[PDB]
Parts: sequence; C-alpha cells; structure tokens
Amino acid sequence: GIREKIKLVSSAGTGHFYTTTKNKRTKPEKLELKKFDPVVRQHVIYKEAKIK
Amino acid sequence: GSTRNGRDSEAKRLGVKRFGGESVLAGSIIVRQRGTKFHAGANVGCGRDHTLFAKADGKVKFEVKGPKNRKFISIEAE
Amino acid sequence: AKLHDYYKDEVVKKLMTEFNYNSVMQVPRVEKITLNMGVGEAIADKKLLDNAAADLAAISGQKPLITKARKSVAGFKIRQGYPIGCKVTLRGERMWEFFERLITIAVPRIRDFRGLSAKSFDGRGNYSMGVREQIIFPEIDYDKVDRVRGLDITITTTAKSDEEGRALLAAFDFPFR
Amino acid sequence: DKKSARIRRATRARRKLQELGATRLVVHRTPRHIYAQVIAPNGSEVLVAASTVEKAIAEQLKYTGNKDAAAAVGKAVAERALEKGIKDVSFDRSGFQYHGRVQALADAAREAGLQF
Amino acid sequence: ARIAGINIPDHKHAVIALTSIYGVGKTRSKAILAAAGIAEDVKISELSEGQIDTLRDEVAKFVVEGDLRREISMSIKRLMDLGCYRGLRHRRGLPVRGQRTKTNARTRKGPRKPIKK
Amino acid sequence: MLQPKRTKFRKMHKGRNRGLAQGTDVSFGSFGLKAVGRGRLTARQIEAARRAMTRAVKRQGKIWIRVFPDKPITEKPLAVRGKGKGNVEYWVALIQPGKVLYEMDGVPEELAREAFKLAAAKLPIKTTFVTKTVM
RNA sequence: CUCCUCCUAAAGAGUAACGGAGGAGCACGAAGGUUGGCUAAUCCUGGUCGGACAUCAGGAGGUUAGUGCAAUGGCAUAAGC
RNA sequence: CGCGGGGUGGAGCAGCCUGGUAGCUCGUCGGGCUUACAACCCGAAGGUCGUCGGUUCAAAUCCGGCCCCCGCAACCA
RNA sequence: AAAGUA
Ligand SMILES: [K+]
Ligand SMILES: [K+]
Ligand SMILES: [K+]
Ligand SMILES: [K+]
Ligand SMILES: [K+]
Ligand SMILES: [Mg+2]
Ligand SMILES: [Mg+2]
Ligand SMILES: [Mg+2]
Ligand SMILES: [Mg+2]
Ligand SMILES: [Mg+2]
Ligand SMILES: [Mg+2]
Ligand SMILES: [Mg+2]
Ligand SMILES: [Mg+2]
Ligand SMILES: [Mg+2]
Ligand SMILES: [Mg+2]
Ligand SMILES: [Mg+2]
Ligand SMILES: [Mg+2]
Ligand SMILES: [Mg+2]
Repeated sequence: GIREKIKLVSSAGTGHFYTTTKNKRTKPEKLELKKFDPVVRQHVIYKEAKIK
Repeated sequence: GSTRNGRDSEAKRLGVKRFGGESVLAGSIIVRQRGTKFHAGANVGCGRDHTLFAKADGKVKFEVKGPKNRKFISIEAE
Repeated sequence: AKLHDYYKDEVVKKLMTEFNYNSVMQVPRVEKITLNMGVGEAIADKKLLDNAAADLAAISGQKPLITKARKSVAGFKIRQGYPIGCKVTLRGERMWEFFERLITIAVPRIRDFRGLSAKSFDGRGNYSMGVREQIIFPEIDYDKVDRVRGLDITITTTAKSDEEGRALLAAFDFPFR
Repeated sequence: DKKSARIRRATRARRKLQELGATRLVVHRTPRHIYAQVIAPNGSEVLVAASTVEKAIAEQLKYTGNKDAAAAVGKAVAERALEKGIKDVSFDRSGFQYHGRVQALADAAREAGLQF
Repeated sequence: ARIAGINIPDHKHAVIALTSIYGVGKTRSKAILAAAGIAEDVKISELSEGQIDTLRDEVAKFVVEGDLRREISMSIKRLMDLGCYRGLRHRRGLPVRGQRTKTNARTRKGPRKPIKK
Repeated sequence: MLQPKRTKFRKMHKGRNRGLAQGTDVSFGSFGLKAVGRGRLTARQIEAARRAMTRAVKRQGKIWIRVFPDKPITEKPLAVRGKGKGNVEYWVALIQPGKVLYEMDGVPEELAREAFKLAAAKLPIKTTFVTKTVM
C-alpha cells in the first residue's frame, strides 16, 4: 500500500474537493484535472492538495 | 501433521435467473455469468460484470445465431 | 529511373522469351529493397545506434526506422522494446537509384570481391547479401567514420522461385560468381 | 486481403447500427465508381440507391471515380430518399476512411437534406 | 588514396604509404615509385588522380592483398594435406624450420601453459 | 514396476469401478489374457505376471501389456487417527470385465496358454484365454 | 481463523470434513474515456559482425499467443497491440 | 513424526534476504631468500552454489518435492 | 625489535 490518499481541491473557491490516491514516489508532479464542481455547477480545474 | 489446504471462496450464485418464455419487466436480470457465455441480443443489455438484463418488458428468448454458433438472449415484446 | 527504364524496355521481353509467360503481369518485378543494421551494441551505448542510423540515412537517402526487440532474450541481455536495430525500406525511384548505385559502384569496391553467391536465395526468389564495411558506399566518408559497420541488403521480388529470381537479377547484370 | 480487412473494419459499426435499429446509408467505393444505398433496419431490403454505374448520373460527369462524382451520387441519393420521404439515416462508411470521396458524398447528402 | 582495394595514409611519404599494401614492402614500393616516375618523399595527399591511376596498374602488376593471402593459405594447406614433416609441424603449431623446442619456440607455441597438477 | 513419469495431481479420489471394459479385442498380437472379473491390479501384480509370462516363453515372441497403473493409492500410517489425506503408497489399474490385460505373438498357442496360466496365477482377478478374431 | 479461483457438488441455486490444489491484504492520471488503425505463438529458408536464441526478408501456421498479478469463465465487432 | 535452521573452491566460513557469475582465511602450485628446511616475500590457479522439477527472457537466490546434518518437541492418565 | 631446526 504505497499509494497515498490526496484531495483535489476546486479552483472555484467553493471548498469542494474530490479524493483519490497517488504514487508520490514515481509521479511527484501535482495532479491537475478538470472536474465538475456541484456548488457552482460547472466543470473547472481541480488541483492536488494534502488529504487531511 | 497438518494440511496446507482448507481454503475456498463463497459461492457467487451465478446462472440463469429467467428461463426461456418467462415474462419479465425491464431491468430484470436474465443470467449472471463470468464473461459472455451468453451474448446480448435484441432488447438485452450486458453490464460491466457481463450480466444480461432486460431493456424492455417481454418474454425471454434464447437462440443460437451467427457464424460462430454463439448463444444469444433477447426479449420478445409482448 | 535509369534501371527502371532498362527493366521495362529490355528485361520484360528477355524474361518473357526465356520463360514463355502468357502475360506481362507474370514477369518477376523488383518489389522492394530493405537495408538492415543489427546494432546489438546500442544497449551499452545508445549513441552507437544513432551513428548507425546516420550512416544508413546517408547510404540510402532516407530516414531510417529504429527497430526494437520483439521479446526479452536472456542470451543477449535485451528486454522487450529495447532499440537494437535500424532498417530502411526502398521502393520506386529511390529503390532503382540505390540498385544502380549498388550494382555499379559499391559492389566493385568490396574488399577482395570475387562475385556474389548465387545460392543466397530464400527459396521464393528473394535475394539477401551482407555488406561487411559501409565505406564501400561513396556517400560515407572514410575519414569521418568512428567505427566500421556492416549491413544486410534484401531484394524482395515478385518471382515465384529461385530460378526466376536469379534470372531477373542477372538480366540487370548482377555480379554473380 | 484488402476486402477482408475492410469488412473487419466495418463490422463493429454495422453491428452497432443493427442493434440501434437505424436506417443505413451505406457507401461503397472503388477506384472507378462510387455507390450509395439506403437500407431498411432489417438489413435485407433496399429503399433507394444511386451510383455512377447509372447512365443518368454518369452522363453528366467527366470521370466517375472522383470527388465530383461522389458529390453527384450523394446529392442524387439524398434527393431520391427525400422523394420517398425518409429524412433520417445513419451513415455507414463500410470501413473506408471518412475522407475524400466518401466524405464528399456524405456532405452532398447532408446538403441535399438527409439528416445525419 | 585508394589502391588495391584498401586505403593508404595521406600524411605520409609515398614510399612509406605504399607498404601498407599486403605484399608490398620497401623494395617493391621503391620499384613501383620508380616505374611511376614519382619522387619517394612526396606525400600522396598532394598527388593528382593522374598519378594514383598510374600507381594502381603498377600495383596490379604484382600479386597483392587477397590473391597473395589465398596463395599463401593454399601453399600451407598443400603442405598440411600432403602430410610431410613441414605439414605435420604446421598441424601441431611447432616451428617448421628446425629450431629448438626444448626452450624458446614461444612465437609458434603462444604463451606458456602451466601443467595441471 | 509401471507408474506415470509425472502427473498433474498427486492424489486422487477413491471413485468407483462400474461398467464393462473398453479394449476387449486382441489388437496387437494373436493371443490374449482377458479379465472376467472386476477389481484393481497393482503395479507389483502386473510385473509379477509379466515376469511369469516372459520366463515361460523363454523371452521368445512378443508381449504387450494393455493396462497401465495410473491411479495412485494412499494409505494412513499405523497408529495415526483425519488430519489430511494419507500418503501415496502404490499405483493401480482399474479393471472391468472384458479388459484384455496382456497379448502375445510369435509363439504356439499351447505355449501361450501355459504362459498365460502361470501369469494368471499371480493376479487377484479371474481371467480367460482369448484369441484374435477376424471381425 | 477474513477475502478470491477450481474440484468434491449428484447437468438450476446452495451444500460438510484437521478433504484435494492455488492465490489476495494491490497496481494504474494511464494501465481510465473515446476516435482511427492493427493482429499472435512457434518453426523453416536466405542474410555482416550474429552464435540455439537480437534485428531484416519470405514462407508455413492459425491464437498452440496475449490479458498489470491465482484460477475459472470469457475475448477477433477483439476484452489483445 | 511435529516445528525450525542449514548444504556454495581441498578445510573452516561470507554472499542468499530483495532474480542479472560468488568472496575471506588456511591450504595447493610456480618463483624468490637459505648450505638446506621452516618461517618470510612475490605471482597464479582452483567451485555454474546438496539433487531434481516449476516459475521466469534470465535461479546460488523465489516456489515445490527428495537426500544428508543440526537444534527443540514427541505429553496427561 | 624479530635469527627455529639439521
Ligand atoms: K517472392
Ligand atoms: K630441433
Ligand atoms: K633458456
Ligand atoms: K458444481
Ligand atoms: K486511453
Ligand atoms: Mg467458487
Ligand atoms: Mg606491405
Ligand atoms: Mg461417480
Ligand atoms: Mg470407464
Ligand atoms: Mg450446481
Ligand atoms: Mg443437481
Ligand atoms: Mg443442508
Ligand atoms: Mg451443513
Ligand atoms: Mg469446507
Ligand atoms: Mg495464504
Ligand atoms: Mg477501436
Ligand atoms: Mg501436568
Ligand atoms: Mg623438528
């Protein structure tokens, strides 16, 4: 179980986040994906952050 | 002494749930299977675990069709 | 182009008279010429493959394609997908120009040349030969070579057998022994 | 074999169209000619057809195997389909790339009125 | 700078450069240069092609490179398959011209092979 | 002592032994020893009978063995109570009535009969002498 | 000692034993979506170094390959590349 | 029998865990110092890893048997 | 400082 949990935080400022996992040793670069924010009801950019 | 065996997994209750000629409602599971021993015909869908289910109300029909003599399940509208 | 015209203007009738073909489409044709370099030392220094590819490009006037291992082999310390060769496929005008150059310039410059073997046929009318040193090609400068390198030349022909393949090759005055 | 390769290429889309129960606009291309058929969902009855082997179409073309001929065939098949009152089909490229003559035929059919 | 199927050095005098051909030593190189009418102390880099072509046929007058190698191999093979004393010496790798073998003979025998146990 | 050189699995279910045999004709020689009864033939028995036969004919003619001991038999050691299947100890062939067990050729019929009688005396199953038939 | 696959299990499901055999406690932002394209193993023959086995060409063959990892059921319209 | 640990140059012992030719000491061989030997100095060689199978492109190594050795345990009535 | 034997 080397993969670590991470959150993807909305760039829309709503506080909405998705969660997933990541192999941080092989892919140190931050994950960035366009995902649907149900608060603003639009697809926006989501960026990796710590899980908490 | 002792044995290195003694393990098994739970039974998965696969198989045919609705046989030929049975009247079914849309959504009903017709067969549970690993992979496509039976293939989806008219008004039948194939789920992610290869479950065949009715897409319309009607009667279950099994047939053998095509160049490979494969088994298809369809739903005849009633 | 010169050898293509020579083919279409003498070799067709020569072969038709020789083999009593009922159709011109039955005459053997030179389908393609493939040059290959098996650079098995690139696993230690990939730059050797780059130099070999540059040499092949200079020889053939075409950009070579790097060829990788089909499967892992323990004997040669290669894993599947390791780039270990380079090849070039010549068709049409490029094929004919290279054929003329090889016949009239490069082959006579072979060290201790005494004719090519007539038994180097695969059984279906295709010819394969090995060039030990690339310097026989004038496109390669003997002073700038960092390492001697050979290659394989395959002439793929639409002939049905070795006799027809060798007849077609000899109609171009191939330097057989 | 080129024909077997193209049939293999076309099979998945044809099976999808049959499952959907769509009326097909099937195109066939050769170096000399191009053909179009509108085929009923059962797959065994032809509703309308048009090609460059028909005199009424080929007499107005310089060459039957190019993009202009493809466009003429597309327009003709669409006009005949609209005359029969069909208006709704799915394009079946039959394993040919959606490009060139095939695309020109499709564009002509769309312009003439077929909805796909 | 290409004679008899090989490449000769360009920065050296003609007499020295010609000896790179198998079958051409100092004496034959001097004879070839005299026949061609070229000085011995001129580098082949500053020689026009109209002199290399006159060197080529003079070199071809002799038996050099692959032909000489084939001839030497043929003579040695003839000795070996005749099976005379010289042929047996060639077979066994021992000196063939009656040199001592109790010591020396290392050129023919290779490096020393220590006895095993 | 016949025994498979290798097998997919080490141990086999006991199973049962119903039915009539397949392989009821003299197929390779001229004479045969055929089982009339039902049972198991151990590799040791097969080999004891083979020895008896062969010495009777003085290693003349030819002999075929039509059965092969491909079923492993396990036993539990003495003074053991469960705790898993026992250890493979020997190998058997299952025999049904009609099975041709051995065949002979290249000898007179009287000698073949004598040799086969000596062999049958080693076997746990009743047998009978048979000859090749044209159909 | 929980989970997965086969057999026992008696052709629907289910079915015990300190019965017979193997695996899991993950991996992957592509190894996921889709569009377009493609088709395997193995062997034979010819070919520089190159050899039993490297890359090249042709032939036979027809999935005997492949599947991120067990086994079973699948897979060419590929689920394989 | 059960549970463990092992088997690798002539001897004693590393490496094994975690797949990509394996080392140390003594010993042996050749040379040197000596009247000679020993001690000492210089140089060199010597094992595909207990035996088979399996996995793997590749096994001393991982897995499964088999043989030999060592250490515990094999008990209550 | 280290030098045994015949
Ligand atoms: K051919
Ligand atoms: K002597
Ligand atoms: K000496
Ligand atoms: K069952
Ligand atoms: K993808
Ligand atoms: Mg199960
Ligand atoms: Mg010389
Ligand atoms: Mg039974
Ligand atoms: Mg039976
Ligand atoms: Mg059942
Ligand atoms: Mg039942
Ligand atoms: Mg019950
Ligand atoms: Mg119960
Ligand atoms: Mg159980
Ligand atoms: Mg386990
Ligand atoms: Mg696709
Ligand atoms: Mg007590
Ligand atoms: Mg003493």
